[PDB]
Amino acid sequence: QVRLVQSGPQIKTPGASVTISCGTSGYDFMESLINWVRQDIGKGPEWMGWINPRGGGVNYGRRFQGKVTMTRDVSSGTAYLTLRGLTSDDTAKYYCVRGKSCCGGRRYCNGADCFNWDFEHWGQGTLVIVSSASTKGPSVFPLAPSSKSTSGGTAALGCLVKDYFPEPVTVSWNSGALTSGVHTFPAVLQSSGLYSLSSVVTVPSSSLGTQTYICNVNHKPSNTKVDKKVEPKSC
Amino acid sequence: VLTQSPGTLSLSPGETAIISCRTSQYGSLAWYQQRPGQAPRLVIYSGSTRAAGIPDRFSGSRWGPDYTLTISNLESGDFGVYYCQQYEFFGQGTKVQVDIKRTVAAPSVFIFPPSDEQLKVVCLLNNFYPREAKVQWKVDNALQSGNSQESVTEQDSKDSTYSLSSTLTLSKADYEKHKVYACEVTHQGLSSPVTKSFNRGEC
Amino acid sequence: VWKDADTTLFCASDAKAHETEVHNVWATHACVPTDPNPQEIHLENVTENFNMWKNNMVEQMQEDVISLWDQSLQPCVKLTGGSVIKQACPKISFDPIPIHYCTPAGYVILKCNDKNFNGTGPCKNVSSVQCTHGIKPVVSTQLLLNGSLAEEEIIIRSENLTNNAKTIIVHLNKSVEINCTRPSNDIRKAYCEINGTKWNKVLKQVTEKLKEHFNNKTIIFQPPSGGDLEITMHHFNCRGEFFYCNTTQLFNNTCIGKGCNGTITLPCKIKQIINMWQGTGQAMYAPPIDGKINCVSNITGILLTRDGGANNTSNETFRPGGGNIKDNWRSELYKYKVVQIE
Ligand SMILES: *[C@@H]1O[C@H](CO)[C@@H](O)[C@H](O)[C@H]1NC(C)=O
Ligand SMILES: *[C@@H]1O[C@H](CO)[C@@H](O)[C@H](O)[C@H]1NC(C)=O
Ligand SMILES: *[C@@H]1O[C@H](CO)[C@@H](O)[C@H](O)[C@H]1NC(C)=O
Ligand SMILES: *[C@@H]1O[C@H](CO)[C@@H](O)[C@H](O)[C@H]1NC(C)=O
Ligand SMILES: *[C@@H]1O[C@H](CO)[C@@H](O)[C@H](O)[C@H]1NC(C)=O
Ligand SMILES: *[C@@H]1O[C@H](CO)[C@@H](O)[C@H](O)[C@H]1NC(C)=O
Ligand SMILES: *[C@@H]1O[C@H](CO)[C@@H](O)[C@H](O)[C@H]1NC(C)=O
Ligand SMILES: *[C@@H]1O[C@H](CO)[C@@H](O)[C@H](O)[C@H]1NC(C)=O
Ligand SMILES: *[C@@H]1O[C@H](CO)[C@@H](O)[C@H](O)[C@H]1NC(C)=O
Ligand SMILES: *[C@@H]1O[C@H](CO)[C@@H](O)[C@H](O)[C@H]1NC(C)=O
Ligand SMILES: *[C@@H]1O[C@H](CO)[C@@H](O)[C@H](O)[C@H]1NC(C)=O
Repeated sequence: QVRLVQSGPQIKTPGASVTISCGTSGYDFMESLINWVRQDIGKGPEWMGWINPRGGGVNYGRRFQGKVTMTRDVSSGTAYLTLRGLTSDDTAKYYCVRGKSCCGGRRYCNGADCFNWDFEHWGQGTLVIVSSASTKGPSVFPLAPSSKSTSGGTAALGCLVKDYFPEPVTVSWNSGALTSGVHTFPAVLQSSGLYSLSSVVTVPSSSLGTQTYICNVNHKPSNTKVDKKVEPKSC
Repeated sequence: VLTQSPGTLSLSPGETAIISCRTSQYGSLAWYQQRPGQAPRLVIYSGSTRAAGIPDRFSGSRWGPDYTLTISNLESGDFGVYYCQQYEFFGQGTKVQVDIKRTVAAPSVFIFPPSDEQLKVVCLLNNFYPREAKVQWKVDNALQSGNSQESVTEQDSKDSTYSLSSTLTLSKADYEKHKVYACEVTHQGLSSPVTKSFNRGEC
Repeated sequence: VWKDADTTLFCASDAKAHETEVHNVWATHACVPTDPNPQEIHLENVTENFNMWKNNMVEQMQEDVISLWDQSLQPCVKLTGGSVIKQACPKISFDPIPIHYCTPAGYVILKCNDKNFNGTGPCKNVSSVQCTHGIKPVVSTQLLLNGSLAEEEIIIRSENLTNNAKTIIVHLNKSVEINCTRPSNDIRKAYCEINGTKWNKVLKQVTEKLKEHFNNKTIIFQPPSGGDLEITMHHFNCRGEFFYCNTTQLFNNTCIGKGCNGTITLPCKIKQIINMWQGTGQAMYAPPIDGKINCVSNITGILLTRDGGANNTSNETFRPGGGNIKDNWRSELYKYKVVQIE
């Protein structure tokens, strides 16, 4: 049982500072070096630096010099990473990692004695977004179906959500009654700095003017649940 | 210091994926696996030593400077991007793409105008195959780009189908500007490229 | 006929039975007298592999020095693992003495006599001895003090220089004195003096060696990027007092590209609150004694870390480090290993 538990995701303004934690348990926190890695999807993983829990010794990559500080709390057995002067380039997901152990039950061990690079243990990661503004509230309009009931086929309906953060958002239909033919598309990010997903569902033709459809959109951090009604509109 | 190749492998269950990685330096190498949205997972370390809980299908090998990772009998659990790693150096990445024995299909013609209204345009491609698809926007009977992002639900589970959501975003003075919002859909299992119908002020 | 082996060693020393000094007291009860006529046999046409980074003699000395400090340098207050320990904290007499490590019956110590031996690999001039040379158990960071010097060229030791996570040990071939003093009558104010001419000459020779290992890239020294004061500063114990010294001035690149060839004086501070090198908690001691506190030592080594990165610049940067006290012992025991007879 060697778990690395990182803190939650968060958005920040261009210039602020982020301090993300890395909870450790199931191993003597003092015997392993702790690394930090940055992954921006669109590119690959990048090693940022390691810190020795013993003395507090750090090795910052030259690319991250002055933008990165790594501390520790020997009491709780926790590593930390604070980011200074945030820019849009700092928009990435950040992992805390350590390699395989080599101590094997010795009483006096140091993380610098093991190999460290055989990264076996990763955290779940932490999203850090540097874009202007914060907000959090959601907003959604109904998707319009056809305009005339099709002879004997199936129509398409849904509701498109915009401006929401963080992830994820749960979207159901008819309070969970309708589940067939449903497609809730994954989260796409605009250049603004927030999210906007889409949800659709395939239903029979002669069911438009009859059965009502209510899509339930929910995201917990800003505490908001929505009940929207879709219907063929003014024509 | 590290050069991984190729960038993308479009392969299928049963086939054997080959991922190479040439190094300027040399020494101990590890191979990682990143399932979409998840943290990387150590697969091979110290060159050829298989990590704990890794099936026999994965194995590491060397011949000179070009390190290789061969994966026998692919499955959808092997989908994702892989990286090689010397110490603190990682490779560019090889995006291995899983596939399904599904032959071909045809997407579903659907478009929707904005609500009534949000101003206080989405093109749907339902249950097609393969993952490869094309989407355009012909507002003003003219091309549009940069303002449209697309989402794709990975292959379905019953009929193994893909679905696409093309979202064309505009502004308060660009909707009422033109009288046309076309989205054409081209696909492998299609005949001739044909658009739908739209029109504002009328439905 | 032998094989590499581990066993519990014993220690020998010239501790004085009439001394109250803490290293002497410890050694009188824990070590035996030395041999005035020690035997050493050189083995003709014999080659051995050594690995200083995996030498259990190092682990055993660490256990010993910890035991010494645990019995002696007890603090007024000890904060460890959430508990608070208060006890008497009298001033003591403190001055490290040389300790020999020796094998019991059925075992012996092989010694590498290759002058330029880096600590890992084959050795062509091997001898057997019962005891190591006399090692003073000096605890310090950044700078190695009162140790043994390299017999020929300056030597760089690392398990793998290419691996930035491994600490680098620089073994000097010429000593540089460091003179630290707290003048008689701010009771915590001190300073260390270093010959700038000798030091800048010697550090550069170290740079030339580093160039030999790093394909003639530019070698740059920089201050520590972070951590506890015990690591970011040159820390050591002088006459029972814990000194913390700023070494910023020691690694200045400018003077060997002028007007530097003078005396270098580093600002120091005596600290009452310390992070124990034993790795446990925090310790509180009484204020420094009165009068002139002076320790003159030889700098005989340097501990460095090379910056990591995805870089490909024309410079390699090294910063003073340490904090793993095992490295101190490694620097002295590197030429020794235990083997089992029969
Ligand atoms: C050091 O690294 C080199 C190359 O990276 C490798 O060939 C060698 O085996 C390593 N040696 C040790 C002792 O780690
Ligand atoms: C090496 O030692 C052997 C004795 O075992 C001796 O006979 C031989 O001459 C030596 N080799 C050289 C080159 O001196
Ligand atoms: C080998 O050791 C002997 C005696 O200890 C010494 O005279 C000789 O110079 C050494 N050889 C080398 C190459 O250091
Ligand atoms: C320091 O070096 C001098 C000569 O280099 C030597 O006489 C003295 O014993 C050394 N002091 C130590 C090792 O404590
Ligand atoms: C120390 O070694 C350097 C080279 O590393 C050499 O130039 C110098 O002469 C040596 N000093 C001695 C042997 O006193
Ligand atoms: C030490 O010497 C051995 C034997 O030549 C060599 O393989 C190794 O790379 C050297 N290590 C260093 C740090 O110089
Ligand atoms: C050390 O420095 C003090 C104060 O500057 C001085 O009195 C003393 O003579 C120095 N010691 C030596 C050996 O030069
Ligand atoms: C300082 O070093 C210079 C130049 O090497 C030398 O002339 C002088 O004796 C040194 N000072 C001391 C106190 O050793
Ligand atoms: C050492 O002294 C310099 C002098 O300017 C200072 O900038 C630096 O912060 C000091 N470092 C420590 C660790 O006290
Ligand atoms: C290094 O030498 C230069 C040239 O005299 C000097 O200006 C600089 O302050 C020195 N670095 C220090 C004292 O840290
Ligand atoms: C080094 O040795 C001298 C005398 O040999 C002593 O006064 C000094 O305190 C020693 N240094 C340390 C750090 O123990």
